[PDB]
Amino acid sequence: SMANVLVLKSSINGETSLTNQLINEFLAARQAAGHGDRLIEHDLSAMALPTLDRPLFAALRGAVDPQPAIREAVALSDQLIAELKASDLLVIGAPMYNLNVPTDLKKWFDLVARARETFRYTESWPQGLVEGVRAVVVSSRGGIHQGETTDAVTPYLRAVLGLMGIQEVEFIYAEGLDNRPHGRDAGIASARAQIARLAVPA
Amino acid sequence: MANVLVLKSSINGETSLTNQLINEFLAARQAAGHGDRLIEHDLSAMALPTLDRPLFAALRGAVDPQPAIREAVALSDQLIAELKASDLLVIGAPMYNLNVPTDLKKWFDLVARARETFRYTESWPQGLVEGVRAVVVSSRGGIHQGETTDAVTPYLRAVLGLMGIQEVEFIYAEGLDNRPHGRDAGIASARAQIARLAVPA
Ligand SMILES: Cc1cc2nc3c(=O)[nH]c(=O)nc-3n(C[C@H](O)[C@H](O)[C@H](O)COP(=O)(O)O)c2cc1C
Ligand SMILES: Cc1cc2nc3c(=O)[nH]c(=O)nc-3n(C[C@H](O)[C@H](O)[C@H](O)COP(=O)(O)O)c2cc1C
Ligand SMILES: COc1cc(S(=O)(=O)O)c(C)cc1/N=N/c1c(O)ccc2cc(S(=O)(=O)O)ccc12
Ligand SMILES: COc1cc(S(=O)(=O)O)c(C)cc1/N=N/c1c(O)ccc2cc(S(=O)(=O)O)ccc12
Repeated sequence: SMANVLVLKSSINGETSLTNQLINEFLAARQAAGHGDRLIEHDLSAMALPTLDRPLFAALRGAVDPQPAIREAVALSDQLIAELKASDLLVIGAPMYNLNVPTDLKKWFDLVARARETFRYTESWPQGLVEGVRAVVVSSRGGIHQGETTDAVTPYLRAVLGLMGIQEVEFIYAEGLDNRPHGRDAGIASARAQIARLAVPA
Repeated sequence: MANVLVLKSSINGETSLTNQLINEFLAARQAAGHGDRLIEHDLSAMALPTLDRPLFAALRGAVDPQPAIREAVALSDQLIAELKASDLLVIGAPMYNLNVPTDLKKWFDLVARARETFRYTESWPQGLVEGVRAVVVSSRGGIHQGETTDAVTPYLRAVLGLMGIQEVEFIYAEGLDNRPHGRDAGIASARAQIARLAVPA
């Protein structure tokens, strides 16, 4: 009855990382609420994920490319698509970096959002092929953006996950960390309160 | 006259529609009497490094004697000096999985820089790039104008505004993968946006 949780960490701050700190605190809170978790942990920061270019996009679509480096990336694309389809809970660390997600997290979506694999084109809108997967997004920010137009990370993550079928996303925000005194403490405290709510639905 | 910095980011190569419409936009400007000097960048081919811990530290001004790091520090210097000396920034940014192409985001990750293009002050960090507008070329396989699924638009407005580029125009080619003539109506629409936006010099 153990949950299958795929953990994607994309911060570059190493040990100092807050989205990764809040991911761990969120994981323990799930255990502290009676959940046995099976974790596949991917530090996207240190995996050197490949970038999507014209040759790689064709092998991901079908074309024969007997390049050792391109054959290896399609293998990585398949394993990542396999892990995501096999899990119950996708937990994404998405700190705001220059008003976008971190590049390595974007590279993951580039290798995981694939036609015939995670979605398929319908006469109307693409249909997702990932079934029964929840998404919880940790996202610490410098200033505060949730609600306003300058927040691009939030509507981005919703659209790209929904394209693949994950129409269940829940955000743990930690905005306002640039204000040295209260700002950091309040945003973290708000996230830790959001954590305690989200660590219950199992 | 106008100093233009054209940024191409599509991966389709010579079949790229954004690159075609970037050209169609620049020719229509010369038709309206605008003689541009161009710095041209196909970010697909320059293999821009990814933002990581040591590079960000070096880009922030820290002493980082690492060789490969120092080169990307120079790549940020040169990429910013072009932008600061420009009059018109033209961006090709088609929707790639509801974000922008990765090779574009890496340029922003190198051009959005503290004590260079933006400065933190009490309240919101203020911009440091003066005299620059922006025209974004963005084609999409589906209809995303005005919807929540469009993050390219609010991201580009936000990240260009962060460094001071406030006037940003958008040229859209929506629903290019429709059964009847979605590719046609989308391009013809963007061409109607070509003719309007090419005038203001
Ligand atoms: C490279 C970099 C870029 C950032 N860009 C933004 C930004 O555009 N807007 C913002 O509000 N905060 C920005 N921040 C602040 C982060 O959101 C904040 O540091 C957050 O805690 C990072 O979480 P992490 O340590 O898990 O990466 C940026 C931080 C870094 C390191
Ligand atoms: C890798 C890739 C991802 C794409 N993702 C989207 C998408 O998420 N939504 C959409 O409407 N169209 C998407 N498209 C279709 C493009 O928007 C369309 O093909 C556009 O005209 C590409 O222009 P370009 O040749 O300059 O790259 C995608 C195309 C590619 C190649
Ligand atoms: C582009 O960068 C930023 C953009 C904006 S905004 O667009 O106006 O919203 C804001 C409000 C802040 C930003 N600075 N971000 C950091 C950074 O660049 C480096 C180290 C940091 C260390 C910490 S901290 O954890 O040690 O406290 C916190 C933040 C940063
Ligand atoms: C996540 O990917 C997508 C999401 C959506 S969405 O859910 O509705 O937002 C849509 C509508 C299309 C998408 N991908 N489409 C292409 C693609 O994957 C590869 C090559 C293409 C070449 C051309 S073309 O210009 O040469 O005809 C056109 C489209 C593609």
